[PDB]
Order: sequence, then C-alpha cells, then structure tokens
Amino acid sequence: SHPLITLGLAASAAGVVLLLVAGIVNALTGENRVHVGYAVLGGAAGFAATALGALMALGLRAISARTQDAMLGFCAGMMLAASAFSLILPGLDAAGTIVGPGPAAAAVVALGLGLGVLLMLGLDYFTPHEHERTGHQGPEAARVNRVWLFVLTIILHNLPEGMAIGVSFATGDLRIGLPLTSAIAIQDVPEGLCVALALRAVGLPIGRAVLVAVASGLMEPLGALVGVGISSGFALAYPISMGLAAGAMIFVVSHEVIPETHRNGHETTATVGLMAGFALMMFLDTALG
Ligand SMILES: CCCCCCCC/C=C\CCCCCCCCOC(=O)[C@H](O)CO
Ligand SMILES: CCCCCCCC/C=C\CCCCCCCCOC(=O)[C@H](O)CO
Ligand SMILES: CCCCCCCC/C=C\CCCCCCCCOC(=O)[C@H](O)CO
Ligand SMILES: CCCCCCCC/C=C\CCCCCCCCOC(=O)[C@H](O)CO
Ligand SMILES: CCCCCCCC/C=C\CCCCCCCCOC(=O)[C@H](O)CO
Ligand SMILES: [Cl-]
Ligand SMILES: [Cl-]
Ligand SMILES: [Hg+2]
Repeated sequence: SHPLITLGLAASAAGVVLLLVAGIVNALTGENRVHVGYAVLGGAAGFAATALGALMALGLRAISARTQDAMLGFCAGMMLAASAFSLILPGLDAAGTIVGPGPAAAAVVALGLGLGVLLMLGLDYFTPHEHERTGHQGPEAARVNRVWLFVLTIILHNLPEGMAIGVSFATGDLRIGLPLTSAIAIQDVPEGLCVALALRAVGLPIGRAVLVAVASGLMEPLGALVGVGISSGFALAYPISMGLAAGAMIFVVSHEVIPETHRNGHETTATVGLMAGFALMMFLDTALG
C-alpha cells in the first residue's frame, strides 16, 4: 500500500505546515494582542543579542575546530538548562493547576515533549540543509547552493528558540516569559558569534557572514509568533506547548548540534562546554531570580 505512504506523507507535510501557519494565524487574533506584543519583543531582544555576538566575529574571523566545538557545547548546555528549568519545570506547575499535580501533570509535559521532537524531525526531513559531518540533508539537497543549505541549518536551529519565547509569554505571565527569554537572549550572544564564524567557514567573506548571522536572528521574533499561537487555543495548550518547545530544543541540541562536535574528535571539549553552559544557566536561574 504505497497509497498508505502517500497518505502519511500528505498528513506529515500538512501537519507541519498547519502547525506553523495556524500558529501564526491564531497568534494574530484579537484576544492575543497583548501576549503577542510581549512575545515578539522578547524575540526581538534575542535578535539584538544575536546581532551583538555576530559583530564580535569581525575581530576573530576564524577559530580552531577545538574552540568552535567548545563554544557550540556551551550554547547547547545553556539551552538544555533553559529547557529543563525555564520550560519543563514551569510547564509541570502549570499543568498541575489545570489537571492536578502528580504524574498526570508530567504526562501533559511529556506528551508535549514528544510532539516537539516530531515537529523538528519532520522539519528536518522536509527542509534541505547541511551539516559539516553528515553532509546535505532533505529534498533535492545535492543540487542546492551549499551556503544556503547551511543558512537553513541555522534557521531550523532558531525556530524552537523563538517558539519557546512565544510559548513562555502565552499567558501574559512575565514570571515565566522573562526567565526563559533572558536565558535565550544571553545564550544568543555567543551563538551569534558561532553562527557568523560557521557561515564564514562555509564560504562567505566575514562581512557578509556577519550580516547573514544578524538576519538569521529574525527567526526568533518570527518563531515567537508560532509559539504564541499554538499555546493559546485552550488552557492545556500552554503546558503542552511548554513541553513542545522544550522537546524541539532538546532535539536541536542532541540531533543537530552535539553530533557535529563528536566526529571531529572533540567529544571531550564539547562536553566541558555542555557542562559549563548548563551550570551557568542554573546559576542565572537563581541569580537573575
Ligand atoms: C518559516 C515559517 C514562515 C511562515 C510564513 C508566515 C505564513 C503566514 C502568512 C500570513 C499570515 C497572516 C495572518 C493574519 C491573521 C489574521 C487573524 C486576524 O484576527 C482575527 O481574525 C480576529 O481578531 C479574531 O479575534
Ligand atoms: C502537533 C505536532 C505536529 C507534528 C507533526 C508530526 C508529523 C510529521 C512528523 C515527521 C514527518 C517525517 C516524515 C519523513 C518524510 C520522509 C521523506 C520526505 O521528504 C520528501 O521527499 C517529500 O516528498 C518532500 O516534500
Ligand atoms: C537586519 C538584517 C540585515 C541583513 C540583511 C541580509 C544581508 C545579506 C548579506 C549578504 C548575502 C550575499 C551573499 C553573497 C553571495 C554568496 C555566494 C556564496 O556561494 C558561493 O560561494 C558561489 O557563489 C557559488 O555559487
Ligand atoms: C525569518 C528569518 C529570515 C532569515 C533570512 C536570512 C537571509 C540571508 C540572506 C542571504 C543568504 C546568502 C547565502 C545565499 C547564497 C547564494 C548567493 C547568490 O549567489 C549569486 O551570486 C547569484 O546567483 C548571482 O549574483
Ligand atoms: C524528563 C524529560 C525527559 C527528556 C528526555 C531528553 C533527554 C535525552 C536527550 C538526549 C539523549 C542523548 C543523545 C545522544 C545519544 C547518545 C548515544 C548515541 O550513540 C550514537 O549512536 C553515536 O555514535 C554517539 O553519540
Ligand atoms: Cl543551542
Ligand atoms: Cl574573510
Ligand atoms: Hg555558541
């Protein structure tokens, strides 16, 4: 039944297109106007922090692969900690006030986690892009400009970070939105440096690589629109979407980032980066309040 694979392909494609487009459409309804406001501003702060990091690449231009793998692990560790403490744990509390505490509330967040993996896995199959380890991925990718493939890798990476900012603001609760957005925005400064350096390395002169890195940061306000929309349809959509954004980010770290550091032989340097970034975000979870 190749009809069945065509049916699943149609449902898969429409399901990811629908999530993104219906998220934006739902975000733009009148009931969400205040929440979208906070979420896009949070996203625009991440764009600004990305821009700042990218500007710092004009000085460095290129770095040892060992240093690059450390910095990628560092940003990755910050995002694992942001997923755990700024999305999963508040999602648990939010779920508990809707369905009751205990494992039933964890089931809300856990199902969202799985939905986030499925969304990113589907985008990973349908979006042509390229990694320096496994080469080009996605439909028709072998005959796509290689710089553009790497740009799309960066776009896929930052979609969940934008979505997380949107989800965290979906109820107007700055107690949730500010810690999450602070974590992503601080992480975006080293990340903008890594992105500009990686774009330079795939063939752009440093000045154009910096400008493309700055433009890539616009995925965070855009993804924040998606996050607002998917998290606001009904009361449970909010803790489910917390888990969804967390699972999408965890996929980016474990599927997109950490594998790039392992096959170069710098598993050990990436690991010290992961530990430091995770520890740092824990600290900032309590120092920033
Ligand atoms: C990489 C992914 C990029 C996706 C590209 C974006 C695709 C979406 C393009 C245009 C969407 C326009 C939505 C306007 C919403 C109208 C709701 C108007 O509000 C209303 O209907 C009432 O207020 C209800 O309360
Ligand atoms: C509420 C959460 C919704 C999340 C959506 C999850 C459902 C889809 C999840 C994963 C889809 C992966 C399918 C793999 C496609 C195989 C090559 C397909 O590549 C191709 O060749 C195409 O023909 C190109 O268009
Ligand atoms: C607020 C955001 C402002 C930023 C606006 C975006 C600025 C975009 C800047 C530069 C993009 C131009 C790319 C240069 C050609 C790349 C060829 C690379 O491919 C090649 O090596 C050969 O051409 C192969 O075809
Ligand atoms: C919401 C997030 C939006 C993010 C937008 C990112 C904008 C990035 C802008 C330009 C990417 C430059 C790489 C393209 C390589 C092909 C150059 C073109 O090759 C060429 O040289 C022409 O064929 C001849 O001039
Ligand atoms: C409470 C919420 C639960 C959330 C669960 C998310 C945590 C799981 C995240 C990452 C698992 C580790 C991924 C790396 C694969 C390790 C062996 C992979 O082995 C291999 O195949 C390669 O050769 C080496 O990497
Ligand atoms: Cl990351
Ligand atoms: Cl250069
Ligand atoms: Hg980084």
